[PDB]
Amino acid sequence: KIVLDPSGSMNIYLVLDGSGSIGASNFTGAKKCLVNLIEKVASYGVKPRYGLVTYATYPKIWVKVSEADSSNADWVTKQLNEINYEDHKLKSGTNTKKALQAVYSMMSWPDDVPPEGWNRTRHVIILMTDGLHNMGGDPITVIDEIRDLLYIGKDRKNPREDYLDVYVFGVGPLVNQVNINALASKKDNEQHVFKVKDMENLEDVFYQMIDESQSLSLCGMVWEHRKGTDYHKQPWQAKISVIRPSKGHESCMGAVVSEYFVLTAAHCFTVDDKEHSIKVSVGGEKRDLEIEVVLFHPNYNINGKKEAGIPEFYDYDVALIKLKNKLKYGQTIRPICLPCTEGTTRALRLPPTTTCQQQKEELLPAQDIKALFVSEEEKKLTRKEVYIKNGDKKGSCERDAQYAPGYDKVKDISEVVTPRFLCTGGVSPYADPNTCRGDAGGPLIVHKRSRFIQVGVISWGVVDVCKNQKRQKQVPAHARDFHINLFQVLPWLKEKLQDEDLGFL
Amino acid sequence: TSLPTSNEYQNEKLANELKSLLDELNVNELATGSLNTYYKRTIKISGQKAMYALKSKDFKKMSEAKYQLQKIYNEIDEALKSKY
Amino acid sequence: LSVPYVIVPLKTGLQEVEVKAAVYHHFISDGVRKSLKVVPEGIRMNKT
Amino acid sequence: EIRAVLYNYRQNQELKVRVELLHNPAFCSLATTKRRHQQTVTIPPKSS
Amino acid sequence: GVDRYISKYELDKAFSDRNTLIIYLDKVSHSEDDCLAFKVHQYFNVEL
Amino acid sequence: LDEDIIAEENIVSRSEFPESWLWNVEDLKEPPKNGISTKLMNIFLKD
Ligand SMILES: *[C@@H]1O[C@H](CO)[C@@H](O[C@@H]2O[C@H](CO)[C@@H](O)[C@H](O)[C@H]2NC(C)=O)[C@H](O)[C@H]1NC(C)=O
Ligand SMILES: *[C@@H]1O[C@H](CO)[C@@H](O[C@@H]2O[C@H](CO)[C@@H](O)[C@H](O)[C@H]2NC(C)=O)[C@H](O)[C@H]1NC(C)=O
Repeated sequence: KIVLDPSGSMNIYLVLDGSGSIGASNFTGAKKCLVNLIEKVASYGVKPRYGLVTYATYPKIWVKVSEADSSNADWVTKQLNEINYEDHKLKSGTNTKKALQAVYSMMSWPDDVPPEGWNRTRHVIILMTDGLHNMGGDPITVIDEIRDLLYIGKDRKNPREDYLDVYVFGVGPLVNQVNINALASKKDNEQHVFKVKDMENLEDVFYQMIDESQSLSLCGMVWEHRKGTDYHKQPWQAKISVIRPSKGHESCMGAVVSEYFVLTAAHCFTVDDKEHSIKVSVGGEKRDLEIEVVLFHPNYNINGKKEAGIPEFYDYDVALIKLKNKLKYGQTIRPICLPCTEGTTRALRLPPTTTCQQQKEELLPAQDIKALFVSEEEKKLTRKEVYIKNGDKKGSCERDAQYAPGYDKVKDISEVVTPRFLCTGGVSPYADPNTCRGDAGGPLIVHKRSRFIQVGVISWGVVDVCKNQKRQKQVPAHARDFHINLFQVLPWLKEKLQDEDLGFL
Repeated sequence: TSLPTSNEYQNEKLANELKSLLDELNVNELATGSLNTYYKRTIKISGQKAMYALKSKDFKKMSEAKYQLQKIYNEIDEALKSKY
Repeated sequence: LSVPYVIVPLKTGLQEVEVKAAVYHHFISDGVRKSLKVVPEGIRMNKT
Repeated sequence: EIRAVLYNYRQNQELKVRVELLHNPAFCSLATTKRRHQQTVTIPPKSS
Repeated sequence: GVDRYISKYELDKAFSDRNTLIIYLDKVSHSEDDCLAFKVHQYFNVEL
Repeated sequence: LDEDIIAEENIVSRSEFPESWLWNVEDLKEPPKNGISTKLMNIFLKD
């Protein structure tokens, strides 16, 4: 497999066949597969040394692991994308043995003294070919020299089997399984052989080889493989149900933020709601998790202007729930990243000296921002893509609040719509779905650099298009939804969650 | 036009069911790569049965392969959840 | 039913033997991969 | 109205069945000697 | 609907085998008619 | 191949043939029903 450790030092050798047995369209699919892989690797925050080699009759080395540029993901992606199938088409042999000898030269140290960290270093080789090596000698004998040189499998006391992993991708229309199965590494319950049909559905391919041993707790990281369920697609997604006599059953959403804490709206609960009447289910288990206490925001007040004439006041509609027992992160249980944290800095691939304001600028520009929230359809979680109206139409998004039932004759718009609210919904630039009342409390999700950051919490909507418990049939276009900005309540979260050790800047 | 006859519609419904499982077959065969050798042995055996059943259009083999491929799919689903 | 085969060992050690079988008109198959010891000629002696 | 129940207790095989009510000169239905009252139905496994 | 229920085992059958339907009503008024309706579609294409 | 038989390559061989296995230890800490703990262990069989 492959271990993802932030303290790691790993060499990744990319060998790409360029013989006529491949074809241009399949060679491009080979490139698109590598580009997605390199991007997904950089999402974990690990910096390996990349080696890029294309070979036919003679190997051509593009990136050597000795260069400092080998640790640049974007630069290697640029080098790979520029490579063309007909770049060395006129030398269209298949001499894999020489290409492996070049890799052997890369890991080979000068003279007889290996640099320190040779056994500390992990080595990974990825080969793509048709299994029809026609030029040069046997390629397997170079593998034995690599096994010997790295002292792998040569000692019972220290096997070193986990320091080398070999994957082979069967590309091109015609392909030979026999030689490919011989080239690939063979380990118990580890996939190292891939066929032509495996080139589709890439997320499942990487799911088999990646081992998240030292990367379990990273925030905002999703498994998108086809077999995955709702919670593979939303690890932070938490379903919160409140059932209490007289009040009855009610359901809201929540987002995992730490081992003990889930973030959700405040208006879903009340001070009268007892902790035993609140049930939260993260991973989808039917075993409901017990809670300890609900931390309402100090400045929250639903009846702040009730005597003035306002029915409900949703300012600072956030709450932190502390679980009775701490969660154990996994493939279906992971937190969502929070703004102005070192984790968000590493998620956005920013230097450690990046400020909270610089992160604020990137997340919330004065424009329409692509985002999404979570909704339920027939007891199944589904994604709804929306736009945050932060540009010039931000005023028009706030103005549509006048059509909300119960606030039609309220004179002052700035009183009810506080700067905490982020405004979505509408038909411009594109149609944004409107939330059900059960969808309230969920996070407002933005996607950047193959990761997911939370920027808001679902608050309330102008028009309840999902009144009859169904969001069926068309609705007027001015139905807007409002969400609580995280930057406004950032001091309260930093104060409360500083004991969870999330690395606030 | 005239509506389809007795068995033509029924045979199509069964085929659509088999086609659906076959679309995720390559994914499931891949998913067993990190699982125990029991699954890898079981699914590749159950895979061809469905593949031959579709191109042969044999009702007997298409029915069995459907439930045979459905069972190993459920075994993989439980295996991945308990493996975490 | 027993199906005999004839083979010759070529190298010493716990070497590998694999056989497969498949039936027609049903997709039921089985395969057996076992290993047995290839021993060079000779015998044990416990001299003092 | 009469109800005919057909049981299939195979564990992995659904059955396409030709079922027919035959004519009787003492009872009236679509079943006559000329015109048979036949249907083709499918029973899921372990179901009726 | 209130005073109305259909079992899930009956509900999830859909077009494949729903020919006999079972609808449960918790009560029916005695003063005037209580009604309901639904569409039907032919999918077998047989006359008579 | 188009014939009505499983191809050889996809035939996967049984190879795990140890005589003895399941050398495990477990503690009965499950909720006692009439003082008797009910433990469930999902185990892989061998070939
Ligand atoms: C990398 O290589 C050495 C090989 O010498 C590995 O073995 C260790 O060697 C040092 C000094 O010779 C011993 O103190 C350790 O106990 C060895 N490790 C064992 C036996 O597991 C070692 O993995 C690495 N050396 C380091 C990290 O100094
Ligand atoms: C490599 O070759 C092509 C390149 O995309 C793809 O395979 C199919 O090739 C046939 C004829 O060569 C085309 O008619 C299809 O449109 C291709 N795509 C399919 C079937 O999805 C594919 O990417 C690779 N594999 C093979 C076997 O050709």
